[PDB]
Amino acid sequence: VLPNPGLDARIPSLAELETIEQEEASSRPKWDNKAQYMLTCLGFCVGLGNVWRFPYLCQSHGGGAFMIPFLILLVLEGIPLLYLEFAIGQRLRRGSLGVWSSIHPALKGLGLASMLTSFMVGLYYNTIISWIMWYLFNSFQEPLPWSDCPLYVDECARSSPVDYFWYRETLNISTSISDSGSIQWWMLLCLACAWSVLYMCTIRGIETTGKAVYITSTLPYVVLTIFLIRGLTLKGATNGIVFLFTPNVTELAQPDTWLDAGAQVFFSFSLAFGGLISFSSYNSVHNNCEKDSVIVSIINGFTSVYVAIVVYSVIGFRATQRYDDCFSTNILTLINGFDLPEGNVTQENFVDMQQRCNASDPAAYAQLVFQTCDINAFLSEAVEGTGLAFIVFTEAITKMPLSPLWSVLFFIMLFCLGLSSMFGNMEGVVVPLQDLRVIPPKWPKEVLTGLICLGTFLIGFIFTLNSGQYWLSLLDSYAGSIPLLIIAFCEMFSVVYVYGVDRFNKDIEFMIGHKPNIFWQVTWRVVSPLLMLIIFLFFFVVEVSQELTYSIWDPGYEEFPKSQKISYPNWVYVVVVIVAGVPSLTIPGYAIYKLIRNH
Amino acid sequence: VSIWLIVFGVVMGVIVVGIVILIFTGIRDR
Ligand SMILES: *[C@@H]1O[C@H](CO)[C@@H](O[C@@H]2O[C@H](CO)[C@@H](O)[C@H](O)[C@H]2NC(C)=O)[C@H](O)[C@H]1NC(C)=O
Ligand SMILES: *[C@@H]1O[C@H](CO)[C@@H](O)[C@H](O)[C@H]1NC(C)=O
Repeated sequence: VLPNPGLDARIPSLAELETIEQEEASSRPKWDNKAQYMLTCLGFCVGLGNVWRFPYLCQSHGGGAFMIPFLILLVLEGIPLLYLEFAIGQRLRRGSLGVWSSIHPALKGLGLASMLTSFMVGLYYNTIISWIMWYLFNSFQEPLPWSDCPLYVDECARSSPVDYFWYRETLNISTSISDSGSIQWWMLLCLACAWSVLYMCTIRGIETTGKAVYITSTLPYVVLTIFLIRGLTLKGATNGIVFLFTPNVTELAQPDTWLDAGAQVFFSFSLAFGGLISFSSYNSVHNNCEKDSVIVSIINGFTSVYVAIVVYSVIGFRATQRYDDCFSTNILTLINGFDLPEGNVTQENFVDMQQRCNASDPAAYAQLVFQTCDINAFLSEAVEGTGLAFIVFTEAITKMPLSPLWSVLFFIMLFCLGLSSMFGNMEGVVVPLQDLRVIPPKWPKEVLTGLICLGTFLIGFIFTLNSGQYWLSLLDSYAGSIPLLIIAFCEMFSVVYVYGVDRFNKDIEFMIGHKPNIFWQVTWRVVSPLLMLIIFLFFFVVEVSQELTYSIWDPGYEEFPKSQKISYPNWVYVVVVIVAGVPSLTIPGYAIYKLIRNH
Repeated sequence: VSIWLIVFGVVMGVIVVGIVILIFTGIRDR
């Protein structure tokens, strides 16, 4: 619809696509099976997000009610944009920078942003995998090292050993972002191991990953299943599940609900990164990409809830343990206070016995101190993000027979999830570079892959500093925000108003021997564009409704166990502009440069 | 001996062997 001339030349012709696949047998990679493509795309969607982000939002945002919006944006935007990404990659036979540059030269900014976004997300996801494999190496000790207090550190004596193994034994965390220190050697060692394991899998390319993706996408499901049948035998598991699916219909009427539900569909589908487009561009020209986008989204909606069932089974067991232990302490207090026979006082008659004791001896009873015991309170102690893996799941595992085994299986699963996600992000950084021909066409792709691995490894030394966890919680908070949505809005816009949906549906007709149903057309025209905008308007209604305040550990001061929280320094807005404005202003920024280089 | 370190060593060994053979096949393309 927008008048771009010469566009036809930028793209290969439909008559020429029957002959291009018998000559791109050389000089372009190819999938070995269809299973190898579907498993590499499921792996990219599935990750540590749906482990410690999706389950938390599913409960915090109206529980059962939150599912309604999630599914709404999932089918209104997730599937529609996914299809558009698979189809445009299979048609134009290039990666993300290739596709947008052809649709129109000034659209080069889209690829630049997608490449900048993939570099920043993969920079911090490989520090999280660094931490996961530090906990996997420490999983070969009958009394797991987060099981007991170091003889006892007052800091560790307060809170718990688990809270001590993470902030001190593993992080050596500071009390502020203004407090950086020395590279934690063991942390650096684990960072090396993470980038090394990634290079071996992505050194050659989709070919090498093609083998790894299978296990990195299979192992997780097998282990997740083994965990469900174990989780549902641990007492209190149902309490947690019921807790996850209690519907708060009032939370539907909130602008903060639909933004997170919106941002989750976009990160959960790996959209606006570009890796997906590159993966699709290696299929046959006559591959059904309409049936592939429906199968991958169906598995992503089922996996999302299936992992939430496994997470809240452990949250329910861990809270049922806490509650019972506190109740037992309260009972022991009474028995010790009144020398009552053991077994005389029980969880059922504790209240009446408490009254009888107080009646008999009010002074003595007055001296007695009893803790508050509410299963709901323990249930509502669930942490969002790394805390759920390193602080909640690690502590529930220590209270389980065959403890080390369960810990091991739990860390290989998270490792596999993270690593499959990394394949996608690496695809998003390497392919654009070759589009820019950065690597000498002499140096093999492995050289470029290693360069990328070693360059991102050296920048990841910021997260091995004592303040490295405060940097990662900031980057993570501003790595998948508006930029991802912004890129996603312009990919949709560029396919419909610049390249024209007419060519798209026609090209769809050419590949799947049929044109898409009214659904696709309508969503790609109003449903998606309009819905994304209201998510874009919510961001400046919620991000502005918040403040730059981050939690700190601070072994001393205030209450060590209490989550002490402080504001951010004035220079952090420079970092947020860099992690937000930079990947959102190259789309106009390159489009203003190109429109004044010609004129 | 900080078992974790021993686990780190063995894991690194497997990865380095894998990347070595991978780059080997990289030059082994005739
Ligand atoms: C869902 O949760 C919200 C938040 O707790 C509830 O809103 C509360 O409603 C009561 C009764 O009107 C007020 O006293 C509270 O001050 C409200 N809290 C907030 C933060 O607004 C809401 O009623 C709940 N509803 C459902 C359907 O579960
Ligand atoms: C890091 O560990 C060293 C000891 O190895 C300690 O002196 C330092 O205070 C720690 N830094 C923080 C912020 O925990």
